[PDB]
Amino acid sequence: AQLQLVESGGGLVQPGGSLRLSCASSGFRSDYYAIVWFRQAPGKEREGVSCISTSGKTTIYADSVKGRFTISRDNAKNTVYLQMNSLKPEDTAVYYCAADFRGSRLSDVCSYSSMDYWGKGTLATVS
Amino acid sequence: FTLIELMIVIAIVGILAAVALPAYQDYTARAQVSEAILLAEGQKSAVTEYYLNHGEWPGDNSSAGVATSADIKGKYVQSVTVANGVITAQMASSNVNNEIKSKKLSLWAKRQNGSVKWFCGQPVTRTTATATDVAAANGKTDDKINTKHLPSTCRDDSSAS
Ligand SMILES: *[C@@H]1O[C@H](C)[C@@H](NC(C)=O)[C@H](O)[C@H]1NC(C)=O
Ligand SMILES: *OP(=O)(O)OC[C@H](O)CO
Repeated sequence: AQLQLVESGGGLVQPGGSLRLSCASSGFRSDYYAIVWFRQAPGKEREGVSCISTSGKTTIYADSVKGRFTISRDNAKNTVYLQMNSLKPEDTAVYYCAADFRGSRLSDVCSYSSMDYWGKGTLATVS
Repeated sequence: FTLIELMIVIAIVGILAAVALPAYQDYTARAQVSEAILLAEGQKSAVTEYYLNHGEWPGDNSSAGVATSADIKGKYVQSVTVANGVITAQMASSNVNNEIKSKKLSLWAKRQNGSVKWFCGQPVTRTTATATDVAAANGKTDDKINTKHLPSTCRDDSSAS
């Protein structure tokens, strides 16, 4: 039941701009995993940014990113999109997408916890 | 007797042959729904263990400890999911009774001061893992098992406590 997560869309952007990160999951039951976007910056530990549940109707965002980041899921394309608006210089980091096996497609709960699979990560920096 | 009597008995034989049948489909649906009741009851131990050891209802099959929802399947049951400590069993869409095709039943528990009361019946939804109340799942489609196809001991309402 191995799952492969590929992150794309990262790159340079100006302050106050808009960015989109796509995490594509390929596997047996990719539509059974809650998708969590973490970020890691040089000089600080990994922290979660935004988690989307398997059902997709429950989304949680970090306090520093609440109101600016929006997470959405497309099971037909098997990809989770994270849209960042009004990016700040403190957001210069590498973003990883991770899959947590929820055991249910209709799961309404997701949180930053022991993730089964991790993505390579994309460098998203603003200057 | 005469020819009229023979014709009358032939008509009576035809009546008996073409006699209407009772709602045996409802009883067969109850028998098949018993399998989903058993499958849902199987996950009760895991759900209760998680609730007791963590103080909140299991959000889904993952931390409930039970298998994947699509993997908990029987002859007439296609899925058994866990949602905020509520075990919902959905029957198959084919090779089952027409009255319970792709229909769902529920098993939910309310924590009392002395015990944990388990209720079985129509689908219910718990909004939060820490919530102590349940409500009817949704209108949507005909995903609700009719009370005709549930045992009289498995027709508990959402408001029941
Ligand atoms: C098990 O379900 C719990 C409801 C959930 N808690 C919250 C607050 O969502 C917990 O994260 C789950 N545990 C694991 C390991 O997935
Ligand atoms: O949520 P669950 O694991 O029951 O899966 C729903 C899907 O319709 C097939 O099981």
